[PDB]
Amino acid sequence: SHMRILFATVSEKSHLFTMVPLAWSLAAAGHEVHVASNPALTASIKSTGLTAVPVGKDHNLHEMLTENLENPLSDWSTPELDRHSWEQVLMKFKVSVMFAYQTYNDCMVHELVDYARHWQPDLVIWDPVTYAGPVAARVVGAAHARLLWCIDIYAKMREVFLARLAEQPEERREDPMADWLGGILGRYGHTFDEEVVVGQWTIDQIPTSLQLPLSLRRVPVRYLPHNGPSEIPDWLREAPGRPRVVLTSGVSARAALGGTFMPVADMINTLGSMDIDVVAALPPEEVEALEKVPANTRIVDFVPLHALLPGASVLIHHGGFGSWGTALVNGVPQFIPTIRYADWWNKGTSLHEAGAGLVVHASELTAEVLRESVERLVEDASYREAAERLREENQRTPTPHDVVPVIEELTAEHGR
Amino acid sequence: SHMRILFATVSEKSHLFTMVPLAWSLAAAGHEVHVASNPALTASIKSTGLTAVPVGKDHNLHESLENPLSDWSTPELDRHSWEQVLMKFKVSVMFAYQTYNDCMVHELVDYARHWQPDLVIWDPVTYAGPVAARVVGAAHARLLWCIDIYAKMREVFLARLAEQPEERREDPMADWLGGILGRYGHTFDEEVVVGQWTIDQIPTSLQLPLSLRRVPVRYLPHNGPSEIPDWLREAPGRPRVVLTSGVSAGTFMPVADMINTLGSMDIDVVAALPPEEVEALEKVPANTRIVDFVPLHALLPGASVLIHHGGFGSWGTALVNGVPQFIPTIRYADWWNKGTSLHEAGAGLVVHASELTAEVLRESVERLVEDASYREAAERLREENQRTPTPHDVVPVIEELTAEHGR
Repeated sequence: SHMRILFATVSEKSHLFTMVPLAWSLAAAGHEVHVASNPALTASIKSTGLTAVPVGKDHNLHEMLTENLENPLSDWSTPELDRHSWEQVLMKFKVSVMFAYQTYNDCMVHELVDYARHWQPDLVIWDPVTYAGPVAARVVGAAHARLLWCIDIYAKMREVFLARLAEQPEERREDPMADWLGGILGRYGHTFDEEVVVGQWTIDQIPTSLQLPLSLRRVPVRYLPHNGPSEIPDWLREAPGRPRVVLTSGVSARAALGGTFMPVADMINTLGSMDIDVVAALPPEEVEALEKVPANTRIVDFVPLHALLPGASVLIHHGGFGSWGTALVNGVPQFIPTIRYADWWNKGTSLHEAGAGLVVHASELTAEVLRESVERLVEDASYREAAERLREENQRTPTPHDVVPVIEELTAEHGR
Repeated sequence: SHMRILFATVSEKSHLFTMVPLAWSLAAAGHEVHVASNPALTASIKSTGLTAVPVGKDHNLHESLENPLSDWSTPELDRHSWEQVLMKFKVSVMFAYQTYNDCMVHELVDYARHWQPDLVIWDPVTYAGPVAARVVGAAHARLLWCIDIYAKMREVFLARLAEQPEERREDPMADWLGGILGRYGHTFDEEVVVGQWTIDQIPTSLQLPLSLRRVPVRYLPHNGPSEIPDWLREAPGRPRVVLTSGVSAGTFMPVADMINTLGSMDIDVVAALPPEEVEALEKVPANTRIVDFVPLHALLPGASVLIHHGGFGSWGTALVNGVPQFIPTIRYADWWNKGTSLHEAGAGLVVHASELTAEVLRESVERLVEDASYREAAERLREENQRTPTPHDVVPVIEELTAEHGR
């Protein structure tokens, strides 16, 4: 019967939007669903229809990032024993905890624990780098599960870490994740456990065929596009004269694209010279950039990506899940010029190896590569066919609706 | 299989919010759900997480409320001659339904032709909805926020129509909607008035019995964009009394007089009030907190009384929280029925707005706080709601009915 369910996410709109269909599935089954994050994300939560719970204070991650992306210690794209000594994987955990996880989470973890103590959720569903979530859950005995937008490099890197940890003598064992999260749990009289790192189970929006196999309790769920507040405009109605090519700087990540590789304006100009229709979703920032707007190019601040991608031929993006997933469910071939940050590279590579799209490193992106890649995805039918196979795989996955009872049972099993 | 589902509502946020949980239930099952209304409501739709489709132009309804011809509170044969019920349909079509719908009906038909929804779910006075559905052969159903005075008055109307000689037959609803349908080459049918089926958020025990295909569904509060504030955490020292003007709100007792009465009582008061009635007050009593926004669903747990005009958001949210209601209201829409249904059940109190005095306000609140029979009856209705299938549970029913009745 009736549950209180707390969603927890770091203050990224892009992360939040991946959680909205599952949150609404649970609300639609009669459960109370509250979404907690830093105050900066309150307005975004409120536009999802879901109840927002602002917790703690805003953090400095964006200043830290812009003032300094892809270096070997931030590269979790190849989480394999073969490529990690103990000290390499330990160092990755040390730096990811210090720079990313603590910045994202420490600003709100105590306030989240407080809210959980007051509200007493039966279940906490957490974005996979929102480790404040399982801490708060554990303190109040709630069941808790990750909800994945990601190729699961996090749990896979953890597996590598634990294999190497087991090879060390007792005195040389160190775990930055256990120190950090165990420290916080200790202050509330609770123990650390490995389930705070990977959840009691994992609800996974990545199609099984493209996901890394792991020793987890895994609940596959269908990705349903939610790209933030949307309306269908009048101009959308007229189905497309020639191949439609869509380009997003993303939903975040706009303002951390290095600057140091091929500019937005150069990409627009390349696409401007092609026999296609271009729709470019660009932020006021990079909109000021451009001298001309090509004849074949329409520019938008907001577009409902899910409404735009039906019938489109190509989506060009940095590997964010909103874009990746929405193109996937529409069977649209993807071109992903990106970096080894988060799982973006894996998002590109997974499609590339399946023959459903193309990945290239952002640093290697030229007008010639852009043009040739788009041409190939338009002309070579093998791309659409492979994309269509992935579309069908998504379509066979149980919906949020279908997994509601599974989540209910798992909560009963693992919670208070 | 995967459906395109078009929600249609008149441009009232209060109506829209009643539809949001069912819309999201269907979206969560993998269906595409678009919500169409006049452009003024696009911002509200977008804050629900649902995809908005602006259609047509904004209307002049805003630019006399309780009078006998607008009173559908007692839709009974016994109280309606043919000419009385005919006149009610003539005036409701001319003044309310056409104003709400004619500004967007053609644009909605156009959108339906383009998008080809399998199913249209319509707010019960959004007759543009079933017109658009019928034109494209879609299944369609009403989603009710209301004690169903609309379908009940229609039943009275049809009983009296059948008593008339052929020459004296007249149907303002058929003329209006049949006229529009005719221009697109389609027939009028009675199902455009009551839907192919009715999805009903009113607990069965409080709803008027009708000859309809009826799918009960649990009301889940959605009161628009909400956040939980810090001050809510401190559970209540004494009876909490909540007062909403609603989304409306003046020749009867003013808001300022109500606040002053409640200000003198041994209670905590939370008053959700709009800009100009906030300026209205000289003092704010010590026991009174004033808010522009409060998430009613978060506010009403542990509250003792909700005072409101009979809007469904308030009514339903108090109902699911087991909170006794005091409804000083008028015979507009189903507001009076919302009050009287609770009154007869012993779960709250209704009074006509014109009879509201400081003495009646004080005494009614005291009774709902002190007499435990009110909380107990409210709690029974809470439990009745809780036994109703959720939007989640009725998704398959809606799928099957769409297959049965649609293309």
